[PDB]
Amino acid sequence: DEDVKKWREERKKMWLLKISNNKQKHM
Amino acid sequence: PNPKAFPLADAALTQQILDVVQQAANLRQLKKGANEATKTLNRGISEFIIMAADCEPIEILLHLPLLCEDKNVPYVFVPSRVALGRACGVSRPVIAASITTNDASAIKTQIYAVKDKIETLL
Repeated sequence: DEDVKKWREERKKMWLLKISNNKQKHM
Repeated sequence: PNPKAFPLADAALTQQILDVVQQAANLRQLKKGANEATKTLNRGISEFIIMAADCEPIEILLHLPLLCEDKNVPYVFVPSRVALGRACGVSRPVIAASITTNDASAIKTQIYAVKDKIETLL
């Protein structure tokens, strides 16, 4: 379970940094 | 919905996404299947990867978010593999699909809006 919470958190960070239309602002 | 199926679209964003998927099917800008989707990513031709939150076991999809991050391609989960396969134009479940590029269509512009909505979920 804590595994899945961390997975979600890391997926969020990487979507903001690597994929987002506004990724520069998130970087 | 499986909690590893993240980010996950609501029923409204889901209908929007599935509508874009169905447009893509009609335009022949769509690949169905997890491995078919992987292959589009490695060719550099995916615009958007859509996966099903009710895929069991969901682990078999989990390389895809990581690949999409590596390739800077947006992805999302919708709740239902049955509905995703209907959108794709087949009568069977679809656990992953990939919209591919076409410079003369409106798909990229719709995907841009969808990304903004997904980012608002985060």
